[PDB]
Amino acid sequence: SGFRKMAFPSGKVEGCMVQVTCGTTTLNGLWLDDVVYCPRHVICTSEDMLNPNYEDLLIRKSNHNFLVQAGNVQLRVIGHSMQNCVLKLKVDTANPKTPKYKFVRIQPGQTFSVLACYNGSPSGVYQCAMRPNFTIKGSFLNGSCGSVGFNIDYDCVSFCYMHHMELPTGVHAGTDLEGNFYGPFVDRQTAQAAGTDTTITVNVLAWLYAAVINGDRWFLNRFTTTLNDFNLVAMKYNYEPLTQDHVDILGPLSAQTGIAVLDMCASLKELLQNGMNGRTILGSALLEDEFTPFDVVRQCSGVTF
Amino acid sequence: SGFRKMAFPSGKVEGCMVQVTCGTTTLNGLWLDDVVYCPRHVICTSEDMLNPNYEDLLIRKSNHNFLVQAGNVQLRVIGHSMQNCVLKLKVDTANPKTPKYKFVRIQPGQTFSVLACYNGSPSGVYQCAMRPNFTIKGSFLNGSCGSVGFNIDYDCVSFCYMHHMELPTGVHAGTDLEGNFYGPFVDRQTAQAAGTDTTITVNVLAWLYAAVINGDRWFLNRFTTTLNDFNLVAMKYNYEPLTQDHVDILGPLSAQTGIAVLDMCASLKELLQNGMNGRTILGSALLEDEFTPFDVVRQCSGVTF
Ligand SMILES: *[C@H](Cl)C(=O)N(c1ccc(-c2ccccc2)cc1)[C@@H](C(=O)N[C@@H](C)c1ccccc1)c1cccnc1
Ligand SMILES: *[C@H](Cl)C(=O)N(c1ccc(-c2ccccc2)cc1)[C@@H](C(=O)N[C@@H](C)c1ccccc1)c1cccnc1
Repeated sequence: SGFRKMAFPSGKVEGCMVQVTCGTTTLNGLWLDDVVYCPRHVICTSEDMLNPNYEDLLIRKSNHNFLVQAGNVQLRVIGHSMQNCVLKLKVDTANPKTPKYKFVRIQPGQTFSVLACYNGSPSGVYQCAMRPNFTIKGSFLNGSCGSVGFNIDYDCVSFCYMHHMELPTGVHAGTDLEGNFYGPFVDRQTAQAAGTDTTITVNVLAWLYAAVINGDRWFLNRFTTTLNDFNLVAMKYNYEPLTQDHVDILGPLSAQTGIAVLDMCASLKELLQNGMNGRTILGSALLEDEFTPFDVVRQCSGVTF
Repeated sequence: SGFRKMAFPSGKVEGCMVQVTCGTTTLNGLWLDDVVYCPRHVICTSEDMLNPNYEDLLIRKSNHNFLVQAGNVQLRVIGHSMQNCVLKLKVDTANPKTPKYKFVRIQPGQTFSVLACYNGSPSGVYQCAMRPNFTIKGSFLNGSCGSVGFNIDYDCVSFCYMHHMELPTGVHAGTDLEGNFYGPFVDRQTAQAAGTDTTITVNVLAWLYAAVINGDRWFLNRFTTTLNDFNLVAMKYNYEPLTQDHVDILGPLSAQTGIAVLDMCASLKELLQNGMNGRTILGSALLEDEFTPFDVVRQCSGVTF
């Protein structure tokens, strides 16, 4: 086996993607049971971008102002409400394709699969991670808003993200499916700064385990260290602090490789201080923080869905 | 928009994945119309690996020796034949989920989405490329054989690859859907060498265009060059020769960025001779040859399916 950025299969989420129009504004919705979820900025116009009062704009709006197309079949809107930054369009028909599902607020460092969508039509799927500045580094164009992030455990889709906007820096902001934004971002045309983005320490260590398990082991050295002393070095290279929970979570990988977590910390510390010398690990000249310990175990144990 | 390794949505291929058993041997099949395709090495045992005579082994085999499970529903095998290195199991039921489809022999340098499968169940999807040594650098474990590679154009799935084996080097070999292997590899337990793997020049230039279009433009320089003179440098760094077809194919990207192909060749030549200095392009410290000019235009123009 090699090691790739691997998304979950996207079949169960394709059957939930719908087109939502209002005015000239067409973005993607998510149709679960008899409710279609999308970003509320659908109700905004060219003028209202700097300072929209969404409450006022939604007073001007009725069910018929909302065009839901699932493929060619138009859906009758019989209900509309505002949950934080998402619009909930109650429709006449329950999505027959509705999979078993949950909404989850994921933590910074967690990853998910994005099914990038245009006009309610899936174009593509890729894996990415909730950066520690609560931004995501996705691949989104004009029309992508409403595209969703998700994980699949057992038979159940956990929706964790809905895409709302690109920031000045060309990185992406969105909400969970209760429409609370990840991070400090608002759905306004306003100067907003994503903060310092820091490396996901525990994820890099997952990747080093992945590299070892693939027989890619040059960076392993003769040294160990302490959390406290590794954390001193991490903080210098803008790496997130490693907790004892983080160490506990790397257990399965520790056990499977016979390499103690704190040894691997020593290998990481050396790589940070010395760089890689133009060498590569799992075919990359940089250190990869977008694989969790779970992703590694799934990809390296072979979990199916 | 950013730039990611982006697979096609995998919904239409999930509904085609089935489990094929024979003896202790369980691998994945592909169920199109009333025919289930899988690797013929399913009919082999622990002993027959060094030198199997597949013709002889298939004489010992009858329809009932083949267990096709689509989910929990078992399928009645009423037919079996050997097409090069693939087994064609004629079954009683036409797959109702069968999408519009084609089988294609793709060229070296072309890319596709792999839906990695275990026990007839999709685990994951990722993009990769037919290397110029006709190997692929995938993420496959024990049980993955029968997993397929594909592209989606319009509404039509083009199956291009079926996974058969991992080589000594941990890279992957397989066939098209008429069971002709890509490259010189045989479905035997024998010493087999994948040859020199060379960089896909035209794909790197697609990526440089992608980087520019994302506003990532440091490596652009004041120089131009000729094919002949760029090709002299490529061949030194084990880069595939660039043809005039390759230049023609980079047209849309040339036109969209206002940067002449041969200027970009000069930028590439400099990067090869000087390295990157610890700098990155589209968030990578290496040069990426697994995006075609099409992949870039899809991801950077926003094509849907
Ligand atoms: C949505 Cl289809 C879209 O592609 N946008 C976009 C997002 C949000 C709004 C908006 C928000 C509040 C009130 C009115 C309108 C409009 C469009 C593109 C986008 O996000 N552009 C950024 C620059 C933007 C930020 C803040 C306000 C307006 C625009 C877009 C482009 C590429 C990738 N994702 C999103
Ligand atoms: C298929 Cl599920 C599988 O995972 N294999 C595998 C492939 C081919 C054969 C085989 C071929 C001809 C006759 C008998 C048996 C058996 C198993 C794993 C694999 O390919 N192992 C390599 C080392 C192998 C090569 C040649 C002959 C036998 C084995 C495998 C493991 C990980 C990823 N992909 C495949």
